[PDB]
Amino acid sequence: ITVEGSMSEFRNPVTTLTGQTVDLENYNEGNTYFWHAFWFAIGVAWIGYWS
Amino acid sequence: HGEKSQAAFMRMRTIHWYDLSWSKEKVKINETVEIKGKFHVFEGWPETVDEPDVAFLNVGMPGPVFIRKESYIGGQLVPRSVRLEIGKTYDFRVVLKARRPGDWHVHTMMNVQGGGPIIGPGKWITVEGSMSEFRNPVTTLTGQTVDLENYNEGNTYFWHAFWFAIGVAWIGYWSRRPIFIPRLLMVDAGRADELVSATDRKVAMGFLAATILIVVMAMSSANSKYPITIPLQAGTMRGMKPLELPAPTVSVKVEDATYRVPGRAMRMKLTITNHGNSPIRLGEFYTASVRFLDSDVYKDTTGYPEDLLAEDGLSVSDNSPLAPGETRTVDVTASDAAWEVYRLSDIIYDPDSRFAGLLFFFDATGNRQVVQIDAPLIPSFM
Amino acid sequence: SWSKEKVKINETVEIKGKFHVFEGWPETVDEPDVAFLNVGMPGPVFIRKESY
Amino acid sequence: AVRSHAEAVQVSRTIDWMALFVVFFVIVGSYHIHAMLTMGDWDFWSDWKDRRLWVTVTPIVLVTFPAAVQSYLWERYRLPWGATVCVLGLLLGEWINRYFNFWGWTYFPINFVFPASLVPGAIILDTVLMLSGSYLFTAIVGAMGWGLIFYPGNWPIIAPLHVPVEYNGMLMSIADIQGYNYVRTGTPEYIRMVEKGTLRTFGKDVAPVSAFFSAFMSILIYFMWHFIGRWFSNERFLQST
Amino acid sequence: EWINRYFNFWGWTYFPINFVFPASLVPGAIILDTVLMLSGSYLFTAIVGAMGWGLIFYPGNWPIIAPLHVPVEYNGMLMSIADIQGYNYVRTGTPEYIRMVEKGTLRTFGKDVAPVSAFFSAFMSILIYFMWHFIGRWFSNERFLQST
Amino acid sequence: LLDKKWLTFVLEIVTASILWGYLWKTRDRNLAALTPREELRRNFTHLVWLVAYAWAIYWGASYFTEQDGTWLSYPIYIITGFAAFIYAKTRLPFFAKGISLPYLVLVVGPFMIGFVIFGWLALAVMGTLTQTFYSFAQGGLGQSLCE
Amino acid sequence: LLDKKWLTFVLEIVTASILWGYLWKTRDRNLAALTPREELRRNFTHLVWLVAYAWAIYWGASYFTEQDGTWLSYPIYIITGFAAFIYAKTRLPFFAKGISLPYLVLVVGPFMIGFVIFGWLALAVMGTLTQTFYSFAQGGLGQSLCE
Ligand SMILES: [Cu+2]
Ligand SMILES: [Cu+2]
Ligand SMILES: [Cu+2]
Repeated sequence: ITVEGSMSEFRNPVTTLTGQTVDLENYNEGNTYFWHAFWFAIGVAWIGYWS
Repeated sequence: HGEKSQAAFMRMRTIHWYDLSWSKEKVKINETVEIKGKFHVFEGWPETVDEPDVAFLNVGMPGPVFIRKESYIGGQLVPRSVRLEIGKTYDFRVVLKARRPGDWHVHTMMNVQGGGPIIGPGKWITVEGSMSEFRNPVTTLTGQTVDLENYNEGNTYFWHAFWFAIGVAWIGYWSRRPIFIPRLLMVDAGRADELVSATDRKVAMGFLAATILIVVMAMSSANSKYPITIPLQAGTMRGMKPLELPAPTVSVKVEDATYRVPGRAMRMKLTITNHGNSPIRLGEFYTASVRFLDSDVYKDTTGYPEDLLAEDGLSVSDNSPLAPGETRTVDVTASDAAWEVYRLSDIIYDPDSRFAGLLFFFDATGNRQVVQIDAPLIPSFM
Repeated sequence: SWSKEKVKINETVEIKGKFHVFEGWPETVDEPDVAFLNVGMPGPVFIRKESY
Repeated sequence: AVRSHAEAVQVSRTIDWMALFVVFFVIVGSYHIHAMLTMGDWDFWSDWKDRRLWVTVTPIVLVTFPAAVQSYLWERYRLPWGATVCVLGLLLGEWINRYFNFWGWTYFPINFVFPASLVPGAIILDTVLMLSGSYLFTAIVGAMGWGLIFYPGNWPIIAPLHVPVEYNGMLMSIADIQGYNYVRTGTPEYIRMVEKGTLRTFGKDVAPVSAFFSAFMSILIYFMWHFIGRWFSNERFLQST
Repeated sequence: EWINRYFNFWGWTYFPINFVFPASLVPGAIILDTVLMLSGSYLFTAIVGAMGWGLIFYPGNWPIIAPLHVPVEYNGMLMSIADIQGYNYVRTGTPEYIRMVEKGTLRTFGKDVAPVSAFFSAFMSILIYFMWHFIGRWFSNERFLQST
Repeated sequence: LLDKKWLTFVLEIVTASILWGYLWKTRDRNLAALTPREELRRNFTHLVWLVAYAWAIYWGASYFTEQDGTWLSYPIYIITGFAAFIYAKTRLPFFAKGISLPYLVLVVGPFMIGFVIFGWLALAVMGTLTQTFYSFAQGGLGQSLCE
Repeated sequence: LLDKKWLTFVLEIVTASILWGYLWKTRDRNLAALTPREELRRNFTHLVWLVAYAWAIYWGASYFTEQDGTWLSYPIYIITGFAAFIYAKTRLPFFAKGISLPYLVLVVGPFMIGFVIFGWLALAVMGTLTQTFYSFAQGGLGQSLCE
């Protein structure tokens, strides 16, 4: 099967039972990055404090 | 009361009990209470619970307040593990004999090999009298009548007390002398070789010989008395008869199902297909030990428990008689306080939001037909 | 049905019949989901040329 | 320090009694945990008290603490009743709980929920431990005695419960009838790991074969738990936890 | 985990990051280390810090996985956002049935799937910490063999 | 005098706080200046704690664990065991200047109480008991015993 | 000088042959006549091999093992580890006259890499690292450190 176009145009919307429409391509990605980077920063800060 | 504590979806689609009938509500000691009914093993048996390839029909009470005198599934006695087929319908019959006065439950429940208890609906039964009047006679094949309430109790006490007395006598014999500190000091400070000596060795040989000889003589006596004995009988019974229910003439397909969170109502949409030559009306929706009934079409007269009975809890938007061959789509709402009392609203917390139940269709003639439904259950919040 | 009662070397003996697997198969024995039709003799005094 | 000889002996006696109390009750608690969390199902019920699984399992998992307590008490005080005290403590806990909770709160009959008897096995173990004090001879012969005499030890108690009965058209034992009558919500029949038959049993050999298997595995468990108790008997003083 | 997610899961294949994000263990590690230092006794560490590691693992990742647990009606059957992601983004080697996840049980009572699992993980983590402390102690030796 | 009749004689968390705190703050710093006569009087009280510990283990691991089998005490015996540990470590000689391995195992195992592996840790009572006997046989060994 | 910029800086079987052979043939026989100053210069190069070994283990056991999870390096880090072993044993004192058990385990485990049991053998890097620190603290211990 041949697919033409660009990945940037792709969209995967979905509507939750709570009542909002979210895009699964970028849903929760910001929160995931924020929390993982925050915990990694805390770990690196501790290791640097003792280093 | 283990029911309700279990997962809502697991309770709804494991086993369905219907046509339950208790012989009596209030009895006295030594009287018999008979529980009859049919249970249908659901086709969509959950994967997490092992199939009832080896299952046992139990009865749930807080301790042996009733002795299970008899228990039949179909027409044969089932006192040991049995094999159930998925989707088949069986009829069971349990005879209970009152033993302890007070108010008790019953729970038409069961036990499966890899899932443990499956509690069915239970009814309060009051017992009057005194425990001293209770009797459980039984006649052995050897030819004597014995009372299981006090059979072998004297022999059990005698032998256990005798062996405990021998043990205590030995420990006291070696405890009359000073025990811990002097003996530890003597054994540490070089060779002791004085804490154990004649005639302690002689008396311990006496103890060992007496123990072995007493065991052998007691075994011989228990082989002289009671000369006929058999091993314990066990083994799953197969080839077990289910009910040959006629093929239902009513086809119901569920288009979505919802329940208010929080709420006490379950709303679902049905497409009833009618066959045969009779006008049918939906009369009862049995989901998990809870009977939602429509008073305008059917009323319960079997003494079903009040907390599990919804006399007008089943509301149908268009409950007019359905002509044969004609199919219509109607919204069915089953609302009762029991839906939250027995924790049927925690299916949202359960990891499989699918329900199953039985629909009972009645006609003007009077006879009823059972059809089964199973559809995903979609909670709603706004 | 056994084809012959007394035979000589290199001769063929044929055993025919029907076996019925009981409905009440005991639980302690695993179901014959994988079973093999053997023939019991004290060592290969007969070679199982064929088995159907 | 100490005043005189006689009151020193009195102090030694008081310490003996207090130490016997503490060791006895700690052993009761721990070994009761071990029994009920490794074996308890069979011991609860007469119909569970079969001849294959009961006879096999109970000595194997109940030689554990007696081995360790012998390894300590004999080696440290020449006191040949470690197995006996362990067994007496288990029996005391079993019986008080049967009489006060099984028959007290619930009403399971005593002849139905009676526990097993292990005093003959304990006595053989202790006497073999003392006479010819070698621990290896103990683990070889006394462990076999413990395994072998367990079933004939309880036979005078369970023999009256094995009388055949025709119960509603199907054959039953008195123990089977008791289990069928007195309902057990948490312990259904199918959980009964009991003798359910086999195509590899020949004649009257269910009990002797199980007894001998229990004896050999009890030899092994005694040998392991003797060293476990020997390790538990150390006096090491750590300096840095 | 993160470099491989970003360069291989999202680089060669195109599994979304919010779908193939790894777990977070920094809170557990921090509790373990601080309990190790404060009251430096290894046994108190294995008893309390291991419990902290086991217990805070799920609430540690909860801020990340909570938005993925919003219920959705997906083609007539109830689903989570994570379930929809797994259903959509196909995994040739990891089908749904391999998912050893909470599939229900007749021996669970109420809202106790997570706390019971958390406490079981905490206790078995105590045991594994106690074992691996001695394993690492053995691995820390300075022995010089003379004959291999 | 010597041994007295002590032998005859949210909340759980609170009770452990004061009982451990009161016992640990009241430790004797000058342990060397300790006469053997008062040692034996003090050394009995440690055995009383062990007796109270055996009672609590028995009341917790026997009457209550199988009680669920027919179907508080764990914190009670936890507190009793740790209190006995602190009492031994602080008040007694031959228990200070080091943590006793069997005593620590006996205190911790039932505390941390899959419980089959943990219930064996109560067998450390044997090492505890031999250590307590050695503590007794320090000044009051003789003269009488071994004679 | 001391440490230089080495830190910035069929075929697999062949490469191991020369690299082990060249390193083993070029071993210093007169190890005793070795000044501490040149030791530290030589002792850094051993640490460079360990750093190259950690890079190779990381590049082999992290980027490439899970690479199949989404679905050369093993021989590369095998060669690097055995080369570091030979370098330590030959050139360095405190590593000769005996095979280091943790160093041998660290070299062999990942080499022999069911791999769960074998991946723990890379924890021997802790014993390797403490041994390397002891090797550093032979002549260059002071004066400065511990003062
Ligand atoms: Cu109930
Ligand atoms: Cu059904
Ligand atoms: Cu047949």
